[PDB]
Amino acid sequence: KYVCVRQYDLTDCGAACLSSIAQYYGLKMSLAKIREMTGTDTQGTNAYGLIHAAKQLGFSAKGVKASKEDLLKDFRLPAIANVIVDNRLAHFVVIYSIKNRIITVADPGKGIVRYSMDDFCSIWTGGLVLLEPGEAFQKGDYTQNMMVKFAGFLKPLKKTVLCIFLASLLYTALGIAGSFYIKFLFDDLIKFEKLNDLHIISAGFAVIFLLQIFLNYYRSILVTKLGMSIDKSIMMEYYSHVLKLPMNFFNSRKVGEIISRFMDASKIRQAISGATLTIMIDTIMAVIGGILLYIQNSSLFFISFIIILLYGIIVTVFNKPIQNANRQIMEDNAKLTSALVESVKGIETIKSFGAEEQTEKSTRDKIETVMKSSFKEGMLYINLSSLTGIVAGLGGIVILWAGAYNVIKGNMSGGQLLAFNALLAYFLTPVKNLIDLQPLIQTAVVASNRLGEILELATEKELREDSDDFVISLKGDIEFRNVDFRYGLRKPVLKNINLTIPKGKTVAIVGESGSGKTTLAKLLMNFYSPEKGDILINGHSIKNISLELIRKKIAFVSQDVFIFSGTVKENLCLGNENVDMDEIIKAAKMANAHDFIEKLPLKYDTFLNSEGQKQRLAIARALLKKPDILILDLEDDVTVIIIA
Amino acid sequence: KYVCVRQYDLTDCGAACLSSIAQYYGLKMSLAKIREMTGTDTQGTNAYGLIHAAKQLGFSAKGVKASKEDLLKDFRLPAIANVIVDNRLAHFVVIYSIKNRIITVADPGKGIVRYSMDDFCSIWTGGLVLLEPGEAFQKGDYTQNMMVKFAGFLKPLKKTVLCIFLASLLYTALGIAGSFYIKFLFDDLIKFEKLNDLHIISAGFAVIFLLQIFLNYYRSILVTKLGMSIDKSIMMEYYSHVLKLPMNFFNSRKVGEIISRFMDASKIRQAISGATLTIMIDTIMAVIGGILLYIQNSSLFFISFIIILLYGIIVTVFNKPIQNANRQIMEDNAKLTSALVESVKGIETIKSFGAEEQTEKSTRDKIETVMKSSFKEGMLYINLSSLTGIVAGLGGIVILWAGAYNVIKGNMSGGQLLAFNALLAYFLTPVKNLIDLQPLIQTAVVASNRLGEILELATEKELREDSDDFVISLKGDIEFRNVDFRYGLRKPVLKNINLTIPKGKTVAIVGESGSGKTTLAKLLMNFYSPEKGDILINGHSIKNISLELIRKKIAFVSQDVFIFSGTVKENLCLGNENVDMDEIIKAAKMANAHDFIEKLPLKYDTFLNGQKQRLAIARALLKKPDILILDVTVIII
Repeated sequence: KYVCVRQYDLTDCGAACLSSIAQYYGLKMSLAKIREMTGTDTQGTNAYGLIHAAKQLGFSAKGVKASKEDLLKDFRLPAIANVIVDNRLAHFVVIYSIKNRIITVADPGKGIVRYSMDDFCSIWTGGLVLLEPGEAFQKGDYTQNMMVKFAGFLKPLKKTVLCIFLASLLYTALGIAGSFYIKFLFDDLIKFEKLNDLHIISAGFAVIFLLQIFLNYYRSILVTKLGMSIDKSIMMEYYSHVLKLPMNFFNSRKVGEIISRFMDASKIRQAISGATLTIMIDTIMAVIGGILLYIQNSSLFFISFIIILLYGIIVTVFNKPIQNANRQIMEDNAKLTSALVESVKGIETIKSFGAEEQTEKSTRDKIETVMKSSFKEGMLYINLSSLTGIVAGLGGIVILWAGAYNVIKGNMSGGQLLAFNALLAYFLTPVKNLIDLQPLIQTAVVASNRLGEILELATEKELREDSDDFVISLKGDIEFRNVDFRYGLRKPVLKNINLTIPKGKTVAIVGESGSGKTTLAKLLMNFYSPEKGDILINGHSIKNISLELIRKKIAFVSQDVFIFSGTVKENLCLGNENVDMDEIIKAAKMANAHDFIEKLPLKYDTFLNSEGQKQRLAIARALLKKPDILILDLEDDVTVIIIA
Repeated sequence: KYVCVRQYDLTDCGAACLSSIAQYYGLKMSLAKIREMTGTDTQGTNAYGLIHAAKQLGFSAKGVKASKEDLLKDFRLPAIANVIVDNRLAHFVVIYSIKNRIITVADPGKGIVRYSMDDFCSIWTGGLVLLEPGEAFQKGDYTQNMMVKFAGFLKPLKKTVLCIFLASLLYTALGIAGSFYIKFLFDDLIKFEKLNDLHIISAGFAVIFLLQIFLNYYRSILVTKLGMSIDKSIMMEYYSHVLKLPMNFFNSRKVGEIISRFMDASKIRQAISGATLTIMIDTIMAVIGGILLYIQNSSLFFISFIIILLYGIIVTVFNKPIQNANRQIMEDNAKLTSALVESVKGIETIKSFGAEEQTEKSTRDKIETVMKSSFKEGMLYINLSSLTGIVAGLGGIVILWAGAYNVIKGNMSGGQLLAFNALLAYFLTPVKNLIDLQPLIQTAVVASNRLGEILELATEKELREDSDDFVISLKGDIEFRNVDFRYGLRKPVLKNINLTIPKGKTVAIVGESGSGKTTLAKLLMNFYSPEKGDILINGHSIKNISLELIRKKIAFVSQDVFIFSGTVKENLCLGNENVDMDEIIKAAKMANAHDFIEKLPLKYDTFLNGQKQRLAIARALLKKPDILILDVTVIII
């Protein structure tokens, strides 16, 4: 079926290709699991990670080189090709069918595309990964329907939904009733010259409109409140789960990558509320409108049905090219913004080298590309609007023509045609909304999957299957035995360490221009678990001790100091909740910080927020922790591991 | 009259307040021209900068009182007060009148707002600046209309505008002609059972509609092309000017303070195209439609005029609170995004200290604040929509009622009433579009002013004395004569520097200063000029030497390396793309970079998302420099 899995982020390209191949063989899995399983870092994945992850799925993976001649031969059909686009990135494609003249490749960023053989070999660098379902392969479906999971938020908000439904029904009924004002005017009042009845009936048809307006007001208020509640629920759940995820999740992804899902929550809410309400209301309203239209005249109703069918056909045809054009515009805008940012940041180098003429030329070229993509999307929109306007206006003229023909023949009256034209709104608009619901549903399904893949992950506490046991004291001799570490699937950083740290006697490890020693301290904070070996405090293993106690009794003063926008009092008391003024005073006095307090605008520095007043706050906080183990990047302090 | 000049960016509160005071006494000036004299930088300005700028502007002002709640005393009516509300990076408000425990201030970020004597005292820190015009104060209007400046981009495009105007006129005429189909249908064809003429007339009106659709297609294509052309022209002009500005413009600004100007250019394009075309077309179309409606029936035309007047009144009333709600929502969203960024970046610290619950609670509080602001704006929109819908629907019902009354009385016919209902679109909608043009014009006037403030700034070459076109050798002794410097209305980083670098010698400078030796390099590169000193090479002042030669012959290797996208061959050729590969490889082997180069696909990777230092040094040697500064005379920091 030539499965092509989209890539949610700019990095999970090899993971998307592996997921596509797995789904091609009857194994569907969440993209998050494969992403954390291929060793996807900020830079991206590689052939080794994909091969290892395929081995974890029972696939038989190999890493081979190939050329045009090797393509001319016969090998496994759905392989992975390391195609380089934009001359960088870890971009991958899935080669499905050889078809010597034209190579058909599934790209996670564009879809199923077809390249010329020469063009393909120009863009393909020879890196081929051959996947084949091995003996251990097992078909299955290991993903959850996230649309149902997010629609479960509507269960507590049932009374609001019911009230919205009832208000919509009343609004529709009042509008349908009031659409007959023109018929009553032209068939009874004007024809027979009734003046008192004209005033009485017209006044009664204005109260209906006022009730309709009030119902719309109430329903709009309810819908706004429902949407805000759903947005808050989704955002808070996502953030609460994210805050508990392991450090691998944070090290493997950027900040915007984690943050854009807050915006995707808005799309999920848009689906769950708008699509559901629109379907529920508009189905009934369109059915009633169509019944009434057929009541007035069968031929005019059939013409209206043809009009709405043509509109739906045109919209469905134009749906996907618009999405492709919008994606291309977004990519071009991102490229232009990135170029502008790098140009502004390095303005000094441009000035020194006199490269202002070529910089503006490159910016002009990128702006020209952006304008070309914008014109393509604008022309698509113009064509769609022209076609739909032709259909709508010509159908209206044809409806008036056929209604006049029927009135002349005597099958209708002067007011029945105008009543039909009035009810045309309540028939055509619901079906138009039902047809237009497609892009919203598709985009929000994508966003719901994007949030649910993360929401399926396991937090730090869940991974620690072993309990706390009975370790409450963290005072002892630290022992690293046969400890090996790996940052995902990269080269090992720490190999066969046998290290002993006494109880109190301050030590300081000495490295060789390497940051790996720093992550040694990260192995004491349980941020990562060693691949092999053990870490023990006295005679008790680190994995044996509770996570909360380990992070509470160990203080790490990282060289990357984190200061958030808050008062100095709040910045110092982070996660304590049990402190007195004297303790903070003593801690600041110890770490040369109480002196700087008096030198400021002097609102006890509780306003907000050189690299000497940021770190010193970190050591002050570390002493506030009262840690059993202190690490810097009383005798019973279990040494002070200083990173030197 | 209280002038409440608004706030273009985050760090120009004091500049905006000083501009407001200057405009109060009758001195209008560019905000960017004022933002420069105040010493504004990335962290904002202080009271001393405001006092200095006011002294330069002609005032006789004293400030920094560090006083207390002495507002009872009769001081000068307009003043500047430091405000620490809503945190932010510094904030000043302009006090205009102090009346009976009510304090009237204008806030550049919000507007003219009154709080109290008590609430203002809780935010006022006692730092007041007393602003008084002096003997040398002169009135003027030294700014200029930037909307006229950006309208000149329409001068090269006049065949397109005329074609758009003609197509719009033809489209409007065809639509007005086709609005009478229902009148011909009901008054003549249906009544007299003219079966044969009905088909012909309906076919003719279908042809008219098809011609209208074709004209709309052509006009839309032309409008899109015109808008793209204007937008690209404005963007390129702004970027070309920005690339020539001195370094004082880039140190005092942020990276994200220019992309905002690019979107400002987009908004200026939106105005210059849409507002002009809408006025030109819709004025004529509305006049014609109103004349036709009056021809059909005078009373119904008066009713339609009342409807449009009520709609205009309602939207004009609701225009401003919507803007305030949007501004508040933007501020709350910015706060929430900043909190999320800070929490995600410092996740290790949060995990170490067990502050996940407090972080979650704070994020929930900020989300609730954002939701409250969103609900306020949504309720404003709902009220406006309800009022507008009431007006529109009741106007339609009243028009039908009065038309039926007139038909019964014999003043018109049913077909005439239906034709009036058809022409109501071509009358009302142009006026609705003309009325709805106010927010667009306001937003784009703000954007045009914001971009033109930068466009008015003088370039690096403008602030230079005539270059002595005889010194082509920057090889002589480098002499610093009483060089003094400061990074803009701040503490002086260098005081009384008197050194002399010997010709052809590798010298080293150490002063225990993090930004002293780098600053020496900056002045040697003519990025900044010494305030009370001189720099000489070969007995020639640095000001008399051409800037092009100065940048061409002096190479600087900085701690941060600008490696943007273009491979390794084009990146090392950032200045000049010329010269053949033998020189490039010679200089690459010269410094540090030939071994870890061939391990890549022939130096080619056009994204460039230890080695950086090697690339920077190699690029420096490709320049064939006369004075090399590392962070032939060699200077080592």
